[PDB]
Amino acid sequence: GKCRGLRTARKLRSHRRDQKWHDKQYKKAHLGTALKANPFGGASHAKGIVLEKVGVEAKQPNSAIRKCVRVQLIKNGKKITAFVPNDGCLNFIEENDEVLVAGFGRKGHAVGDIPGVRFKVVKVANVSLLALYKGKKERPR
Amino acid sequence: ELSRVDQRHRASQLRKQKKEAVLAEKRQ
Amino acid sequence: VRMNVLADALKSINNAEKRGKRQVLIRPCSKVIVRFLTVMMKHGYIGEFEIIDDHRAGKIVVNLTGRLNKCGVISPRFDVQLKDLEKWQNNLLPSRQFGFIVLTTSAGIMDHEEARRKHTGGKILGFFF
Amino acid sequence: GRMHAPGKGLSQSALPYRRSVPTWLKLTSDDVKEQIYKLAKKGLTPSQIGVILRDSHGVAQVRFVTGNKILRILKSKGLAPDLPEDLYHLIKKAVAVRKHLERNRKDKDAKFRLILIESRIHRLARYYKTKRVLPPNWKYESSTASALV
RNA sequence: CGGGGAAUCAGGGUUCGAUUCCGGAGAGGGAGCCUGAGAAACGGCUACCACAUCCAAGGAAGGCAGCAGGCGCGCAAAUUACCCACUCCCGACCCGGGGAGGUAGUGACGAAAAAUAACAAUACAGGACUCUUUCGAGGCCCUGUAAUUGGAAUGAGUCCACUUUAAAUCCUUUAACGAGGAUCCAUUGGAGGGCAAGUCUGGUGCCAGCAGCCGCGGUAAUUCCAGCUCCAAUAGCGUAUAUUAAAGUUGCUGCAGUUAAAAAGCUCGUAGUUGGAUCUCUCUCGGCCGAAGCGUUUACUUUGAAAAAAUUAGAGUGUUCAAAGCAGGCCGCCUGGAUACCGCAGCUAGGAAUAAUGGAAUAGGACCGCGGUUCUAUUUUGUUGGUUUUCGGAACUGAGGCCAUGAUUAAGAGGGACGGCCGGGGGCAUUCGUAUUGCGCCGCUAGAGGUGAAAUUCUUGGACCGGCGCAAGACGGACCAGAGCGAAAGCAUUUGCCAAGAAUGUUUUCAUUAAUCAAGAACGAAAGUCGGAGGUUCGAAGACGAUCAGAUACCGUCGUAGUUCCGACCAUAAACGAUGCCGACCGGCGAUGCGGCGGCGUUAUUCCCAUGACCCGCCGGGCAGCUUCCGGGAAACCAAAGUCUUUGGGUUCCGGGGGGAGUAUGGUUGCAAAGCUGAAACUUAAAGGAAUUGACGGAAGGGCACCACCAGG
RNA sequence: ACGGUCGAACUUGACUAUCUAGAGGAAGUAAAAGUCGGGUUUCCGUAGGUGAACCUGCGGAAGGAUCAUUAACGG
Repeated sequence: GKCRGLRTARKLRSHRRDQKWHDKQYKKAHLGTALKANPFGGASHAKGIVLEKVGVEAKQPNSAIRKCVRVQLIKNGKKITAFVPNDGCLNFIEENDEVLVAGFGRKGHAVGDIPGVRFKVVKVANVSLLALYKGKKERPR
Repeated sequence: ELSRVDQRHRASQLRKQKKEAVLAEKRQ
Repeated sequence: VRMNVLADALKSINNAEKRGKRQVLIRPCSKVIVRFLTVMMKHGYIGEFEIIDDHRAGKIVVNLTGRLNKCGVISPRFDVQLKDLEKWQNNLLPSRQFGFIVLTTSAGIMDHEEARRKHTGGKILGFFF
Repeated sequence: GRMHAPGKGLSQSALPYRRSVPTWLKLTSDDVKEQIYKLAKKGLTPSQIGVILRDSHGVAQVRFVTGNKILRILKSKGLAPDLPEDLYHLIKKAVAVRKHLERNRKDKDAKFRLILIESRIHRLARYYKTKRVLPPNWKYESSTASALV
């Protein structure tokens, strides 16, 4: 079993940290290899340039084409794919456009039908997609 | 990346390149 | 090997109480075991016993009254201060009305209530209820 | 259980409660002590002396009659050996196993049992060094062991 | 950067702390200085390095990680405002100065208070009290629909003035104006489940899309897009990300390791951790007390004094309440501005259980007196020079008396002895047995082999078969068991030799010498690799023969490495009980193996006495079995996988959803093969474990039928 | 000005680490309906067969469905 002596403190804490390294979330947070593979680089949001528009095919039980965008982030040059949520909202996006992107909700994990998309478009040309969709504001170019 | 001083050297190199691009664009 | 003879004695008492028996033989004997049984006897929990005095470590046969639910040891014998006795009696005891932390202090082996009365702390030995 | 075996046996002596010398034993402590002295002069370990005294002379326990145990009497008069009895027997056994392994090289079990005997020798040597019975510079070495016996 | 501290939290904990208080460091990077009480100072100097300003081209001048401000960077952060009035600081100083600091501006970081309407009369509508058999009849409240009315109260704003202040602004105080629903109009998300609230209507038709997850959408969509309605919070509400609780999914409290992820092949062993009983204050100096030693030293526990404020907790106090603040209250007085907590380490004084440790066993041991040797007394030899004053104090010593003189007992802990045994335990030599193969000779025959059939192959030069022999290497059957031995891998012909070993027996000896073990070390099936020997059988590779719409595994003949021995390597197995070791307790029963004990009897042709073989019991350690509603468990089941939320005997290894992957890389070992250690990106909503029914069987048995057959029309 | 001291930094080779242009090679992807077309109970470790899978050899497991017989042995 466990050691329960009055002098077993360093054995307990050493075994604790060694088996702490076997925790998946702990190893994601503390090893520092997931943070450098993360394109946002420990940021809630990133801002990039639209490279192209992509139709991503939905996974097996669902049949749909999800309108996504290949973006290159400004601060590190990495390339990501971001989902444009509502219907007709890809038409508000043009090529070589300035776009604010956030994660999609599962912390770097792909969500739902879309294979390999962790990000969603929040703002297009420094105006929100919500205000464009609801028709509150107009978009410059 | 490793080697804190070499990481700082890489950051300084990227700073120099981006600043050179900025000054090249602004003076025109 | 056999370490902590108090743990063996308390486990034997618990196991034969759970079985419904009337007498328990526990070997070896010690002063700590006799003091623990004296404390546990004064609260009417166990009954009265004989120390079979062989020339080795003795034996004890203790009568059993059906009033015991659980008698137990705490290993290791942690240091308990009066500021920390409330947490121990919250952790180990089923209720605030009954149950007993036995502890050894420089005033002797006693209960947590007598330790509060005499304003002493010590090292924890057990609990019974 | 055993130190180096899987066995957990119960073969051992059981002294009685009675520590008093039996009334039929008409031997004083001095007679038993001189008997121990002459048996040691014949040359016997205290186990052998105790067995001879128990079997033939009717002495149930030496320390119940004389008050003192055999090796302390031998040390007090001065016939105790320099190395203890059990350590001597272990070293002798190790020497015999080493001789067998010198004769027979492929005997792996003899090597294994020799390793166990050396472990017991080192344990006893450490214990005797703690009790200042052996000198602190004492050591068991592979080559010069048969010289000690 | 470190602390004070912060978020979260039952208890334990996890995480944060660049950030106004304390400490440190540095002014683009390094380096060297001057002045000075104080600097290796940068709103000082001198260089070099990197930047960069003005040039008349010789020269000159730089340092916002101060306040504003700008560029750049980014997901990410405010005015090139006013004042030294408050707080303080500097100076030669009541006077001057302060982008310290204060005041405004920006400010949905965050926190506190708090509008968006209330009421009355009527028309319906409920629920009550009284009277009535009931229906009903009323004077009692309540509710909204009010496509019904009615005046009253208002703050938002507009805006004189006072108050505030350095001057203002704001707040407060106040004239005047300012409210009927088309207004002075409240949003953000959602309505299948989790999770509160529509099977509404229209549109779309696996599209567009929704959907954290499960899922919805392929023509009746409770899920998309809208309308209506409804639900939650509400001046706020979404979303992304870091973190905390949920997570007893990191487990000290408090998890797991038979079958679900998981115990090392096995043993030894160092560090580490843990470790059986046992033992109930005084002699000298000073006024019954103070000083001096303590007492083996600790660990523990209680107390005391030190631990900055702020923050936390908390006392008082109507900031109009509150968050706050440290103020305030009474007719010049009365007052407050407490207190608690503040690990650990360090002090300090009591307690002595628990846990370490010690004091006498070559007795150069305690307590007393009896003497010597050496070094010394700082005063009594009025003043002295003195050889001597005496006395008293330290260390080495010789006997003596004295102590009840001095050794807890002997663990259902361990080691070592001794005894009679016991076993496929190991090593070496030796003995035997058959079978197979090869060979020789003799006999008689045309077949023999192999297969489901064949074929390849051998063969009248005489195969196969039968007999007599010889040799070679292999292997030790049946006896052989739920029997035994060994740490495991494993171990079976005779005899001899060699050293081991368990168990049992002992009124033997030692006396804690122990358990589990990082590092390290021996052994480790088969296969495989190096050298030598030998090759009977078998036999991976390989060569043939068969077999088929498409067969290249199966089958048969031959056969190489190997299989065997010796010496070196390798260290892997479903190396299994898919179950760490040591210790304790909790039901029962009789078989077996070894040892011991007690026995009435049968047998060694009745045995003359013990001894062997049986028979009946008992004890100890074993290999196992049966039985049980002991208790557990997801269960199958398990006397342990029990004594677990009534959770702590000691200790080692080791798991944390499925894959990538025991892979890459690095290190290390190895001749090699490979062994040990061992990731990440990325991907996934599952994978798994136990049980429970039985569509369907190309599963099997039966029965029935001229809408089935047989014999026929 | 010689000398000493502290010492920025400069030059040369090695060890490197990072930033930044590249002829070429090997690829994959979107566009061409263009041309031709039976065996296995389930495994483990090692070795061979073309790498893996799979098969075979050697040694191991069950994590694989036990019916029937068994009291005499003395003359």
